Amino acid sequence: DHVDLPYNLTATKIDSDVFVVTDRDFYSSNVLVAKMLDGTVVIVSSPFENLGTQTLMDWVAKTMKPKKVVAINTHFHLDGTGGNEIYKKMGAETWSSDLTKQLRLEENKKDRIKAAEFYKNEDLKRRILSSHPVPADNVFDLKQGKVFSFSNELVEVSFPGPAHSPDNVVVYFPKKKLLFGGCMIKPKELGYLGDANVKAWPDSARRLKKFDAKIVIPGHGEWGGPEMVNKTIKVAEKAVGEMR
Ligand SMILES: O=C(O)[C@@H]1C=[SH][C@H]2[C@@H]1C(O)(O)C2(Cl)Cl
Ligand SMILES: [Cl-]
Ligand SMILES: [Cl-]
Ligand SMILES: [Cl-]
Ligand SMILES: [Zn+2]
Ligand SMILES: [Zn+2]
Ligand SMILES: [Zn+2]
Repeated sequence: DHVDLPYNLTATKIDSDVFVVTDRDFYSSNVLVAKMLDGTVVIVSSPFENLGTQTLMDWVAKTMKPKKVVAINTHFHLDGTGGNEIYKKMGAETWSSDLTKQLRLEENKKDRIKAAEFYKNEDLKRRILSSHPVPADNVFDLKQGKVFSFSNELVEVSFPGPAHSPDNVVVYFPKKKLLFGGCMIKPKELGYLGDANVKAWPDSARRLKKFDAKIVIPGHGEWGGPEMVNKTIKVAEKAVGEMR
């Protein structure tokens, strides 16, 4: 059961006050939206650009009516920082690691038109170039992580080590037993390897086994239970082996 939104987003209820919003135009990217017991809404990751993000925020506004929104970037890629322009414009409080902010600014130095070449889809290319990704307004030291407390309901952000990217963090909701693992959760294949640390990935994923989690949410594709971590570890080990 899902609700269809503008620009090919879909919202699925996966629990009480917990939804996954998926951007099916841009690699089926997952965005977690969780309403805290005290009414604060927490958003993890983002759609790639301004139309998807505005659609997301409209739906959050209508269906949850929050007084406060906290948005947490999972890494510097567009499924991660692409929502910041609109989150900030809508009044949300945007957070990321210091390294994530740094890499986002670095990536922005690059020539967009030469960079966005690798879409081929003219409609998507125009949407991409009409957005201009910015870093979060608030930062924490990567290796220290960050803990939010919303009337004693906790949201924990931590760095398990480099894997999909040098800066990838996970977000854990203890009361709801929910882990958003993002793009280091890769149960079938590793995907985009450009910013990846394949050698370090198996131990980085092993660090996620400690979480008491009934649900694990990956950056792309269908979510699952704690077995998502086990599969990832095996996929990561296979790659290390093949490349020696
Ligand atoms: O490995 C991933 O996480 C993904 C594979 S395709 C897509 C996504 C991403 O890195 O955001 C691109 Cl390369 Cl745009
Ligand atoms: Cl800019
Ligand atoms: Cl803290
Ligand atoms: Cl308690
Ligand atoms: Zn549908
Ligand atoms: Zn990524
Ligand atoms: Zn991704």
